[PDB]
Amino acid sequence: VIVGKISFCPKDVLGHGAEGTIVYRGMFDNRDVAVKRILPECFSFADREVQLLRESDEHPNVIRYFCTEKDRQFQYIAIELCAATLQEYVEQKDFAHLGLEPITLLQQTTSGLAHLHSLNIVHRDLKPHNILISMPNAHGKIKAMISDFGLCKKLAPGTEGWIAPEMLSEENPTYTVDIFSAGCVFYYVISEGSHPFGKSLQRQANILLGACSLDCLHPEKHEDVIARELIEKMIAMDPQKRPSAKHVLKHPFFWSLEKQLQFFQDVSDRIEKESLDGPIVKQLERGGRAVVKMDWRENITVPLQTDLRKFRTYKGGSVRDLLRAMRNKKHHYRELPAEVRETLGTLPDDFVCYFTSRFPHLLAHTYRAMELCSHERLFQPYYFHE
Amino acid sequence: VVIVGKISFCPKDVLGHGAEGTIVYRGMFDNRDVAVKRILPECFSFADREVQLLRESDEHPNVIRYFCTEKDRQFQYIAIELCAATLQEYVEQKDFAHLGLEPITLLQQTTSGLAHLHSLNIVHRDLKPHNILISMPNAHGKIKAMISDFGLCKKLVPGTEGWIAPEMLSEDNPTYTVDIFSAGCVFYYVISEGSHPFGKSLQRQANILLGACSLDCLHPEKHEDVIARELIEKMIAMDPQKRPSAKHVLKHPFFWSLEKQLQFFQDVSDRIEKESLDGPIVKQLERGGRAVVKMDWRENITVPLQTDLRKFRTYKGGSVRDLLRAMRNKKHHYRELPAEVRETLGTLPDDFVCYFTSRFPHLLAHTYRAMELCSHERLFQPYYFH
Ligand SMILES: Nc1ncnc2c1ncn2[C@@H]1O[C@H](COP(=O)(O)OP(=O)(O)O)[C@@H](O)[C@H]1O
Ligand SMILES: Nc1ncnc2c1ncn2[C@@H]1O[C@H](COP(=O)(O)OP(=O)(O)O)[C@@H](O)[C@H]1O
Ligand SMILES: [Mg+2]
Ligand SMILES: [Mg+2]
Repeated sequence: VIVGKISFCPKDVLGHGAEGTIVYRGMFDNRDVAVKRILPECFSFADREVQLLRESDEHPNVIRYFCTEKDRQFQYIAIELCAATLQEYVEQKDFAHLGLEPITLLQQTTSGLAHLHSLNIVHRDLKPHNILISMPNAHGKIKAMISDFGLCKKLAPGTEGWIAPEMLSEENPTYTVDIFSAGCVFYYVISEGSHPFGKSLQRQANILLGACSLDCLHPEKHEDVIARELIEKMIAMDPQKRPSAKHVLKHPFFWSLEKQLQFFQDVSDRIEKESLDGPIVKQLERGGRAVVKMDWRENITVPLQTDLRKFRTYKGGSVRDLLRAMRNKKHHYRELPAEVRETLGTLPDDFVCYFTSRFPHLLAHTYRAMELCSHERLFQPYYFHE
Repeated sequence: VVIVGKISFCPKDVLGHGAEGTIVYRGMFDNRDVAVKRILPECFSFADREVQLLRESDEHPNVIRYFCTEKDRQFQYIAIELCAATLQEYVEQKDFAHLGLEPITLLQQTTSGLAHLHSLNIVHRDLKPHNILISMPNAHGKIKAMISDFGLCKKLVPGTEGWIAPEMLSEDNPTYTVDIFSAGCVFYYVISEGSHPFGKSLQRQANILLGACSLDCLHPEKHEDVIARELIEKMIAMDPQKRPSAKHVLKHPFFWSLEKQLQFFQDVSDRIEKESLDGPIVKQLERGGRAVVKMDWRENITVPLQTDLRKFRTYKGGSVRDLLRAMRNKKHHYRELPAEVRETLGTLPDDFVCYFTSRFPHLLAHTYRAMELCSHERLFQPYYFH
């Protein structure tokens, strides 16, 4: 069959979508593409939205729509032919092979989700199937792409299991609905096949009555704590407390070891200080407590105990002074004894992991609370805020 | 003005939307207006060798009519009796009117059309409020009900979530039993003015897979609600083999008028005078109490009636048989009874039968089930079937 410029194979089916939709493997202009046939009485294409993207800067992780065309009964859309969807990346054998790690994948999808939003474009159907795995491009690498934006069902809403609770109270509505879905996807990737709600049949029902659950995340691991406090922030029943896409990118979830070590450093430099007794210092001491494991001077290694024993100065039941001690030993790292650098460092990876693995809640605890200074220039790398 | 002769239809005149892109319009077949359903061959297949079986035997008043099927390049069309609405609009649309017919005979009709299907060995597989239709005012004004959308097979999972029998999701080939289940849900759906047994939007199919069931609207002391409950909970039975056939449902006391029930009590009594008791049959209707009798039925009857049979006899009081026996006899000479006795009882045969039925809400239920040993017998053919 042909409509020109597409052009697809009658029985070369790629899969089946909702409301009769069907996707084939086709050609355009001479390259290989994917052809999605839609019933105009079911799905309404957003020309004014696809137009905005076309005329703005192109994003690596937001798929392209080469062109659209129609016949008597259908509307056709030519879309980059991808290898598979996120569901095959998560649930399938030893995949291929992969190419990108889960975390970078999450980041890419988020960047794209922030790109749409920057143009006032709500996907309102983000899910494992609308996140595509590109084909091995050139060097053999592979990245991920959001698709199926611009399409919107009618009647004369997204996919069950990834719909935001407010959607079902009653008509668009806002970007905050994409974040919820993203939140669910974040967990899906990390848990490697699990949904937070979580079994398909009663999934959307659990969403409505807030029946969350994040088992696969350990309550006392640094990595899992960071992720949990984010995912749950994103799947918040209350749309008002869900982070924007830009905020998610600025989350410690995506920070490297050296950046984690930098935030710890800046915070110390930031709190030295005022009353304690001070709106700020109180906040990071409010959680206390068990973050420090009662007394941090007791849970740090032996050689380090001897070193900072010379002062004085460092409370031990205080979070702030733990931060102060880390800064101190970071800055003076080169001047320390050989036995101290031999358990501490090296910098920056091993060093930060040294306090990170003994105090799982430290980073998380500090990031929250320190939001009081998110409007400050020093913390722009860490918060964004808008 | 689209034409696929013999079938014609004008788009824009859309009546509804179905699954997998299915569309329904107003149209014409011969000279009369029909409904046109346009299905995608990739989503729904039609069962011709079934719709013809119907064609052979004479039309059933309560089964929809299929006038003709034809195809074009890209679709498959079907012409059906243009009805007015679905069972949903009947129930949920408060201020519907007239409502022409009565809800219980609505349920009767539906079960009949159903029994007609199963006699031809046709399994519906998708019974629900959207597949039970309300015809338009026929001539004078009378309204009837019709089952529709039989002979439609979904191409990959039959039916609709929230009306599918449990044995069809464990998978490891449907029979008539699956329809009874759906009917059972619909029955309750109509009786309770729009509630579901399982029983709310999103999680009613999950609750079906674990055996939930909650018929809160049915009062355990109301004689009416007790009969409805015995039947309704036997239709939605988790075990299919414990669900009645469509024909059994028709013979059920749930449809019996007042005077027919009285004739059934009278029939039951006349039939047991008697074996011993000491008697297979009599032992049966005595088994369940006692509890049905309320320990002593002579104690739960009106005052002037106690006086009348205080000196008799004979009238055990802890006996079900003798409870029926006293009703029969007070009828067999109701004509001669005093004044204050005929008053508290009659008039016949309606208020008379309610006198005993409201004071013993498990009497009819208990008897009808205990007296099933004579299902085949010719006295009890108006009542049983088997
Ligand atoms: N651009 C594409 N490249 C390759 N496969 C695709 C593409 N778009 C869709 N598909 C395949 O077609 C299937 C149906 O897509 P769609 O009609 O959007 O429904 P859904 O995404 O809800 O499954 C998807 O599961 C996917 O595997
Ligand atoms: N013969 C008919 N007359 C009038 N309306 C109809 C008829 N058949 C179907 N419809 C309408 O079309 C809608 C969609 O029907 P269908 O595509 O079979 O899906 P479903 O039966 O699950 O709703 C129904 O809700 C019904 O209101
Ligand atoms: Mg897709
Ligand atoms: Mg219908």
